[PDB]
Amino acid sequence: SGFRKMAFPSGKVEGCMVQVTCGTTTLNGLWLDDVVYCPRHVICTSEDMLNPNYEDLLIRKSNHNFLVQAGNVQLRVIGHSMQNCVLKLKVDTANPKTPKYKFVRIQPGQTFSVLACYNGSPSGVYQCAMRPNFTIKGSFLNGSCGSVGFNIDYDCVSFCYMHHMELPTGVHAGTDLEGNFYGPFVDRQTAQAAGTDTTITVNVLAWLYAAVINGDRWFLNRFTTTLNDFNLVAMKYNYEPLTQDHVDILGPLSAQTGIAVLDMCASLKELLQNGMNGRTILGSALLEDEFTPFDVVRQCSGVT
Amino acid sequence: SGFRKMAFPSGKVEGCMVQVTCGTTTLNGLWLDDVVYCPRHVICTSEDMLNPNYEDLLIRKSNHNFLVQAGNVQLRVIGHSMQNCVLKLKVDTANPKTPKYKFVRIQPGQTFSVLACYNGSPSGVYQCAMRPNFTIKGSFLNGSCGSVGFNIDYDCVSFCYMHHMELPTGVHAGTDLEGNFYGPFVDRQTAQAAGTDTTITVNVLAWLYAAVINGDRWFLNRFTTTLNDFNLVAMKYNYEPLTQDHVDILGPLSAQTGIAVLDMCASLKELLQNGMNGRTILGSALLEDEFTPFDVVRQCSGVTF
Ligand SMILES: C=CC(=O)O[C@H](CC)C(=O)NCCc1c[nH]c2ccccc12
Repeated sequence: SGFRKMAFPSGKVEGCMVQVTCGTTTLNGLWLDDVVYCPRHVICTSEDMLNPNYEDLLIRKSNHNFLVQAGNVQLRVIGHSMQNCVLKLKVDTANPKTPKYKFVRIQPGQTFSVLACYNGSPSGVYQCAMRPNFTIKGSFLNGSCGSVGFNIDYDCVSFCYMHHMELPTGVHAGTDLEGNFYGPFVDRQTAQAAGTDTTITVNVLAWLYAAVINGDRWFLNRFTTTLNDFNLVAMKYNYEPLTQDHVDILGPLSAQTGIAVLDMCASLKELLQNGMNGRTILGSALLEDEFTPFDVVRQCSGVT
Repeated sequence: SGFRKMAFPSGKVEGCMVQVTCGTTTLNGLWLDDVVYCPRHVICTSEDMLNPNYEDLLIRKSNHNFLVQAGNVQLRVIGHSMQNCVLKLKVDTANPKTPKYKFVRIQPGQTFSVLACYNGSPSGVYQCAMRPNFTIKGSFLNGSCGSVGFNIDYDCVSFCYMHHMELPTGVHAGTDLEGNFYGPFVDRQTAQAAGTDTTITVNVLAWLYAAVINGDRWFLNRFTTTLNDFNLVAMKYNYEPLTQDHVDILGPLSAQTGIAVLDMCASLKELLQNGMNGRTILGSALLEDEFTPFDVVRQCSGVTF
């Protein structure tokens, strides 16, 4: 029993964290084989922040203006490329603690663990979702830049996010490990707008199934609903559209509880109409959208 | 910026997790130097668990009825003692990945990270607190027994909890690593239930400070109070008393926001009576008591391990 926002064991990633310094600027880098990936804004001074020309800033740097530091050891830089918004420093030593890994670009709604770090030193680990507006609600102070997000699946670490910057709202923006930003953001200190955020409908439905599996049926009712009629009520609450794809995905969790997806859509409709009236579901006084169908299947037993 | 239930990096502990099997029973063990610590109920079958005599059950076992497994490698058991409710298997090989560590008994209200494991394999990590009723709200399925709780302080892992068993109300009971149970529970298949739980007053105050630091100020008011007046309101809502010591502990967070503790106690007083009137604090409808003052200070400073 029990349900808890559970991050992956941070061990395989801690072994890849390094410190990258460029003049006075210092943030975190990921060290995999002989390469160190980090946000390219390491090469910006306080003046360059507003309208930086990265190619011009970078053609002015040699390898020896990049101090990579793996704990106590200094690492020797022997090459520097730039891919999109990440700097790729080549180093003389391949990371002995390189895990089995791939790079993946996740979609909005999907969850990852974050390993928050300061000076190539890990401080904490927590679970996040890519919001529909492409931001993440993270915990990140100054120096946390280049902290990475990841899933682990069978000893294979899937790096999906690198932290670049905080927005005036207090939410967080970053790139995939190929340096392509998530959302319409750029590594510039120009005012950029955090798009209007929605609740991830499919993740709430999964988390209701999770409550049924942990022995709570109190929120259910005898109604059904057409996919369309739900979405028309859903969107009135700033809930993301539910697609036929979201429905197919929830099939396994519907089957294991014998509550068809659109019955569960009705339970939610009513939950939105009413609130909780002093009850809680899985320990929460509002509806949690940061648990995916996959997440629920893993954490929750086959026994209902 | 931002605030998150944040656990310690699990890597130093991941290196210590192993699989302990005794006949058909299998749960998780902690491997530090040449010793493997695990719940002693590994030596019990489902029949024995009704009223087990552990000293008699254990005098029946030789070292060769204990299969310790560090990933693929088999560890050879060369000695077995007991200590309270933990079994201590001695092994032929000292764990090369043994971190700097102590064993410590935490108080109710204080927090630790848990590394959930199934078959000596770590699956996930989360933060929880020792509740006042000595239970913990964890996520544990069958085979998660011997999963450990810990804090990290600089390089030093402080192991504080070992998972033994789940209770009727779906909360969790366990020992410190010296095998002394937290709360009035026994390692036995019997009728045991969690006492009436209280909300950890000092941790809620800390988490309100955390909200003020992250911009949420709507709950503040110009009104103050005295410890005693508040404690009468606390006790009414199944909230733990607030002591002069809890107040001194909140000193740093009061100073950094210039909201004296009893000002903040007034905000809470009112929050308890009059509701949150729709609004949320740090994206929560309820008042969160599973963040300590230390926890708050650390996350809003950024100190590393
Ligand atoms: C690593 C800092 C972090 O994650 O958080 C801080 C405070 C929350 C922050 O505000 N980040 C902005 C860093 C940044 C954005 N664009 C830039 C262009 C040049 C140099 C720096 C930047």
